[PDB]
Formats: sequence, structure tokens, C-alpha cells
Amino acid sequence: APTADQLVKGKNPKLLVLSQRPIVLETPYDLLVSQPERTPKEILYIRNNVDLPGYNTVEGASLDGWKVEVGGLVDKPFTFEAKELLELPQHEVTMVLQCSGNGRSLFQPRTSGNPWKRGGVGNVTFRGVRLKDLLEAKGVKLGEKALYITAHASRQGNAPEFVRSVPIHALGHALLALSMNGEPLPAVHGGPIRLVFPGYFGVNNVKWVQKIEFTEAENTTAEQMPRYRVPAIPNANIPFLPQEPGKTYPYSFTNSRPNWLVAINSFIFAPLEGQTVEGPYVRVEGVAFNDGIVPLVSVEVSANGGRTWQQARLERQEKSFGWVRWQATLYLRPGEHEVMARAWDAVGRSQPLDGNIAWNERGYEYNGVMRVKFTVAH
Amino acid sequence: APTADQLVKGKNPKLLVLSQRPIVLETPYDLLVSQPERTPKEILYIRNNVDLPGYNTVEGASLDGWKVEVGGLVDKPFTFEAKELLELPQHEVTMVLQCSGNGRSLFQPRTSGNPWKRGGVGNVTFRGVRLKDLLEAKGVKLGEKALYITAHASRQGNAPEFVRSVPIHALGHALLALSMNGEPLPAVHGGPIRLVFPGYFGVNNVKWVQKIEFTEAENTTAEQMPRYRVPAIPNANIPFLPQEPGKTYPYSFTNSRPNWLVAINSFIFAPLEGQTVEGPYVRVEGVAFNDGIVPLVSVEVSANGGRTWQQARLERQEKSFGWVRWQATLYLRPGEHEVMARAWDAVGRSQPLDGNIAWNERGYEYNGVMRVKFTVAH
Ligand code: MSS
Ligand code: MSS
Ligand SMILES: [Cl-]
Ligand SMILES: [Cl-]
Repeated sequence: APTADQLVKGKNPKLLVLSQRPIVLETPYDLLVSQPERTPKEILYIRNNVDLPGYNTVEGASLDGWKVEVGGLVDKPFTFEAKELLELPQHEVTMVLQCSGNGRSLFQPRTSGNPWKRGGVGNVTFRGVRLKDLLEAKGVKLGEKALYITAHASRQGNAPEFVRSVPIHALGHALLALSMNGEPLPAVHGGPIRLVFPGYFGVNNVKWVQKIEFTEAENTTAEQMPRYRVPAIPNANIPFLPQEPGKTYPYSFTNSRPNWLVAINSFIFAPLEGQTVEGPYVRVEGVAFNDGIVPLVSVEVSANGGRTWQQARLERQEKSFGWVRWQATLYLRPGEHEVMARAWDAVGRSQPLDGNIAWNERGYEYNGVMRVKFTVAH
Repeated sequence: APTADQLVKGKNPKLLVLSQRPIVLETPYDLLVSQPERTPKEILYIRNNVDLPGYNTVEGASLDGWKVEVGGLVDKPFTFEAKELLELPQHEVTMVLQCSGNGRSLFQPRTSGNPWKRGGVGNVTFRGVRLKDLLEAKGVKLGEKALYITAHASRQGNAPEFVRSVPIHALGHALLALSMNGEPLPAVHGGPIRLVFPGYFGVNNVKWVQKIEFTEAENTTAEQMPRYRVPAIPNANIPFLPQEPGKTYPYSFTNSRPNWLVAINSFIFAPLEGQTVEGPYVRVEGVAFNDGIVPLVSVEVSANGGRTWQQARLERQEKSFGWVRWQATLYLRPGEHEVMARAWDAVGRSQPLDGNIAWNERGYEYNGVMRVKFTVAH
């Protein structure tokens, strides 16, 4: 019966243990909602596909000796020591770090993989050096065929490979993170250095980064294809191509797309499922987010199954990779009620009313409208 | 001052003349709304990029002698005469036929191209033989590398080429149309044979089809790249990548996507702009559509600038390539009012509140929330 504190030094003992090898921990929802500004390292979810031996602590790690290779389609490949980043211009970013498998357990029938509820997400601040700023300092130029950034994790400890490719558009905000929430990046969260892509699913934010290559194509590792993909019509304007629930799909590069941009979403933080609340005026609160490319336009709530939707008040109006808090105050008579929340962004993206339309066999990118049932009292 | 009836035999004289060579005609909105079930050939918009000499009539054309080549990545290329289709299984489809430039004039600043309002759309029924059913009858199998259908218009009359590529997924519903709205396909609408792709923008539905090739890549004609594209992150889940309005974009195959799937939309048919209507109860009516891959979930209307949204009643609930009629009845006090409509489909797609976020220099795929201002009387 090993608890989270025993698997990972400094983790809150209440974290749900989804897997021991590799280490997978989920934040209980009540704990997640207690930190609506920023998710602390004590409770932040963990998902290792590949464990790095000795990295199972929230303590920072040493930069000493850590070398990163940069190459591929650049005019002048080079190697740098992580410590050299301390002298370069630094940037900070608050972003939603969300597992592509977050919400997996809401798909029916059951899919393959760690059975997340909604606790495979956090809102965190990374600080470090932008990849573009490093290239600039080193006097390096990208080739015309550089269409992807392909990042490889350390193989120290005889670890298996972990290699992800994201579109070259990600170079705009790509960050070599040395710090998280103002402290040394925790070892277990990729310290001493992690390549982060704001507004991309967690899988892409490569912990313990050792090599960065600019490539003309997606890498052909198993972690790029067939895993961490959903059925799609490539380069057509549909979020995914729906499939029969429960059926195996023959994933290829040409019939599916990677888990890249964080799917637009909204979580209801109050009230909680099954809670009793009082009076007629019921303040519904939560957070909402997208991939940070454009602002949210609205978060809307309905207590009548979608017959009418009421605009919530959002605490910030600018675009952001971090979540945005919202509230909507509703007049409700005593009794059982159900509230749902829906986000809507400036380019028209929103959430499916029934998230199960997105059923896929490894259970990625769930973003169905969240519903909460509770009781209103006198 | 040549009117539409003089440019194209059998067209309603009230059609707006956007261009004489090539021929471009737009349906006035009042006429469009008068036909909420099916748009007749007398009023249906015309957009030729490339005129076919002598095809400027709503009359049907002869199938005699019309040969179509089918080849590329198929095991057994072949040629067929259009008349052979008369003996094969036939299918009909009602679909929104919409110019990718429809709505172009709502972009600010002005973009390049024919200045459509909203009359570059119709709802029509095509009948003919499915491309897949033809391949089956001929005992032909697609190669494993067939990722696109590339269709070429007739060059008769020494006409310039017109070549479009759509994803092989389109093979599911691709139709060799011989009839429109129950009559011989009008010459000016591509008679005697047009390759139609339900739920794809009009540009893709190749009139006077003479060659169909299954190809591994998009064709490299000017009509495929750089035209009929919008900025994008290829194979990422965002409908388009927003750009600064008024700025020229360096279109390539790797930074933009074609005008393929019809963008989700909703049009308000009643009331009309500037109209006075009576009593407190105001019935708002219109149509809505997507690319037909999934059903619409709702059409919603707001008369308070989006503070509250009310679900309309849709006349049909199943998915469709054709538009779906809706109505929402609102209680409104006397005075000036503004109503807006928003569609929402099962995969979460919706419309941008401000359609100008999609500004692109050739003015494609406008689908901003439609607003109508009118007066309520006592
Ligand atoms: N190196 C590395 N990195 C990496 C990995 C591994 O395994 N390795 N994983 C992923 C995932 S998958 Mo699904 O999309 S989520 C996720 C993330 C997590 O984070 P944290 O653990 O820190 O929270 O990470 C990311 N990155
Ligand atoms: N062959 C051909 N086809 C074709 C063409 C040309 O020019 N040619 N155009 C386009 C377009 S461009 Mo924009 O996306 S719209 C459109 C359409 C139209 O139809 P109608 O004329 O029938 O209505 O067609 C289509 N197809
Ligand atoms: Cl997982
Ligand atoms: Cl046009």
C-alpha cells in the first residue's frame, strides 16, 4: 500500500497513486480546487512514461555537467551546458500543464491507460531561457526545411528513449525551464532542465532534455506514432474525426494527429458534486483555458440542460497560457440541480456537449462539458 | 450595364453581377431567404474562376462524347464515358454549396476578391454516382499511398486548367453529379458532370470534371497553393492561425491549409436588417450548417450582446450536409434591438464572436456570428 510521499519525496500523502513504475500520481479534485491561482509542487500531478533513475523527489537537481545538444536543420549545431543559461535573458510563463490523458476515465467504454479523473492538470509558472533567445545568443539560424522541434530526454540510468516532435510554430514561446513556481525545477518534474511548450499537452514538455533537433518531419518513435494521437483528417478544420466507441483504429501519420495544442476546457470548482449549498443565490466558480493562442471570449453556465446559457465573469480578458478564473451567480430554487460550464474562444472553439464523441482507444484529449449535481437548501 | 439574365441564360434578372469575365453572380439576401428549403437554379450564385466557353446557361448539357480519365494511385486506371453512369447505382445528396469567399466583404480592411455579402451560398440536391461505387463497379482498388483526390476540369475551348485536391477521406461521399434539384445539372453549374464533395467549400466541387487522379500529395497548381488557403498550424487543433489584419502572408504548403471543410455557420433569415416587427413576441428564424461530419447540437440566439443565450428549436436533429432550419421566439420590449445567432456542433466547433479575427488577404472562410438590427413596435 505505498503512498505518494513514499514514492516521491515531498509529495502530499493524499495524492492518488495510479502507477508505481512508472510513477503516476493524480491530484484529488478537492486539493486541486484549493489552489485556484497556482498549483504547488506538493500536490502537482506526475506522469512518467519513462522514469529517470534517482529523479523521484520534489527537490531541485544540479545543473553541473548537464549538456544539451542542439542540431538538425540549423546552420551551426552546438552543445551547451545548462549552467550557461544562467547568464542569458530569462522569461517566465504561467501555463496549464495538463496530461493528454486527463479525463480519460470519463470515456465509455473504458480506454487503455492510467484512469485519470480531472486531477492530471496543474497551473504552474516556469522560468528560464527561451529557445529562440538561446539560438540568437549563439548566432544560429534555422534552415528553411525546419518544420518541427524534436526534443529527446536524457538516457542516463540506462533509461529508454523519450522523443517528441512539435510544430516549428512552437518556437515562438518554447522555454528551457530551470525553475517552477519560483524554485529550482523539481527533479521529478524534469529538473534540472525541461523543454516547455506553452499551450501544448504535457507529453510534449520534455523533462530532462538532452538533445533538441530541428527536423523536417515528425520523429518515428513509438511515443510519436502511434501513441499520443487521435483520429483526424490532416490539415482540415475539424478537431478530430469521430470513431465508433470501443473500436480499434489503424493509426498512421496520415489519418491521425498528435496530442499538441491543449483542448479548450472549463472546470467547475464550486460547488462540488453532491454538495448542499444554501439560499437562492448560488455562486458557481471555476477555471477555463485554451492553448493560449487567442483569448477566451466567454465562459457560460447553464442550470437547465442548455436551454439557456448565462455568461460568467472572467477575472482577466487577455490571452494566456494559464487558466482564467470565472464566476457566475445563479438564482436557484430549493432542490436538486445540475450546472454545466462551457468555454468559447475568439476563433470559435468550444467544448463538445457529450465528450464521449471523442472516444479514442488510449483515451486522450477529453474536454466534454463538465456537469456538477448538487442540492440547493432553504 | 449587363444584367444577370443577359450573362447567363435563365438567371433571375435581380442577381448581383460581381464580375463578367469570369462570370460571378450573387444571390440578393431577400431572394435567398425566400427559398429556405432548396435554392433553385434561377437564383443560385455563380463563381467561375475559369469560364468554359458556351457553358453560360442554366440549361443542361449533353453527356455524349464526355470522357473522364481516372488514374494515379489505383491498380487499374481507366477512362469512362459519362453516359455509362446512367446504368450504375445512383445516390442523391442535399448539401450547402458555399463559396469559400462568401462573407468576404465583412472582413476589414478590404481583402482581395469578389466582394460577397452572404449570397454566395445555396442549399441544393445533387444526384449521380458515387465515385467509390464507380471504382467498385470497375473492380479498381486504391493504392496505399493514395492520400488525396485530385480533380481536373475540362480544358475544352482552350480553357486554362482548374485543379483541386481534397483529402482521401472525401471518398466516403464524393459524387459524380449529373442532376441538380431533380433536373439536368445546369451547364453553368458544371453540367454535364461535376465532382461534388459534400461538406467541402464550392472551389473543391470541380465543374466539367475531365480527370480524377488519386495522388500522394496536394497538387502544386496556383489554385491549390497559394490561393484558396488560410494561415494554419498543420495538423494542430486550431481552425486557423490568426494574423494581423491588412498584412501580406507568405503562404506555403507548411504554414497554411486549403479551403476544404465548410466552416460552421448560422444565418438569420428573419427579421431582416432595419425591419420593424410588432407585438412583444419576436420569432427569429434562420438556417445553420457545418461540414456534415457530425450533427449540430444547438443554435443559440442572444438579444443582449451575449450576456444570455437561448436555445433555438432545430427542425431536424440528425447530421446533414444540407442546412437545418431553426427558430427562436423571444419576448422583446418596443425599441431598437439586435439579435445574434451562433451554431454549436457535436465536436465542439462554434463560430467566432468577431469574424474579423480570421482576416486573411484573399478573404476566405468568414463565419463570424451574424448580427441583425431591427425595430420592435407596439
Ligand atoms: N522525459 C520525459 N518527459 C516527459 C514524460 C516522460 O515520460 N519523460 N512524460 C510526459 C507526460 S505524458 Mo501525458 O500528456 S503528462 C506528461 C508530463 C507530466 O508532467 P509532470 O510529470 O511534471 O506533471 O510530462 C511529460 N514529459
Ligand atoms: N471547373 C471549375 N469548377 C469550379 C470552379 C471553376 O472556376 N472551374 N470554381 C469553383 C468555385 S471557387 Mo469559391 O470556393 S465557389 C466555386 C464553385 C461555384 O459553384 P457554382 O458556380 O455552381 O455556384 O464552383 C467551383 N468549381
Ligand atoms: Cl497517462
Ligand atoms: Cl470569389
